[PDB]
Amino acid sequence: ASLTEIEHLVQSVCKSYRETCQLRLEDLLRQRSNIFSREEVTGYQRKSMWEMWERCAHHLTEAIQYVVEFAKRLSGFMELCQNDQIVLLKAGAMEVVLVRMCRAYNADNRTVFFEGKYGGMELFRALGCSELISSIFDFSHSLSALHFSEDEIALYTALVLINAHRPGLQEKRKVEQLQYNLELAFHHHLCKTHRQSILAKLPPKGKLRSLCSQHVERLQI
Ligand SMILES: COc1nc2ccc([C@](O)(c3ccnc(C(F)(F)F)c3)c3cnc(C)n3C)cc2c(Cl)c1CN1CCC(C(F)(F)F)CC1
Repeated sequence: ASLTEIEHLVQSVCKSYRETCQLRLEDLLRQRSNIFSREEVTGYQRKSMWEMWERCAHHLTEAIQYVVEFAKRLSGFMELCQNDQIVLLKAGAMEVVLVRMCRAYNADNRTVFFEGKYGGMELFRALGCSELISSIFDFSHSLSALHFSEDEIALYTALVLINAHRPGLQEKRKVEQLQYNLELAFHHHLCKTHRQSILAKLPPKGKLRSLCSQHVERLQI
């Protein structure tokens, strides 16, 4: 694994994310002024849990679609066997989406972009998952404090997908080979941008899975 190869890997990863990030970001930052009025927030709270769960379920499904496209555009990922690709996506797709969401989170007023405007966590009262949604707002808040950059998100969510310790793989050493090169590109790029400091400030990652596995009680696919 040469150096210019690692620099290519970085650019190759940052372009894949730019093409599959779902929302441009400058759109997100621009609309931070577009906030839900107390009346609009009530319209969301009066919805039933089934109405809200369906809306959200449709957002995740669409989000996960962009993550698969992101994975599908990663060099090396397509070279894996089909079993590994499904194993990795089936385990990491959701975690990547949780990390991607921090971009829609505005730490100024503790609101997230949701269907055209920004709202606080009281917007999802109908789901009945007060604690779960609180935890997500904390996570997104932690990542926003770092001023996570587009390329940092692209390299990091790549390291969330390409995890050689996922159970079910059968060409493990290939995922390890790929996982290390994405760590090299991540570290290398952080050096070029004087951003080695965000490493210690990153949430572990067992918590990233903890929000899913520990707090998820899936009843719809
Ligand atoms: C705070 O809670 C949420 N906040 C969201 C923020 C943005 C988007 C959104 O889909 C989105 C916006 C920007 N970027 C992303 C991406 F990058 F993440 F893909 C997604 C979106 C919104 N409005 C539009 C037009 N869009 C596209 C969906 C969101 C959802 Cl569903 C939820 C509720 N969830 C959370 C996790 C779930 C769990 F089970 F895991 F707990 C269950 C319940």
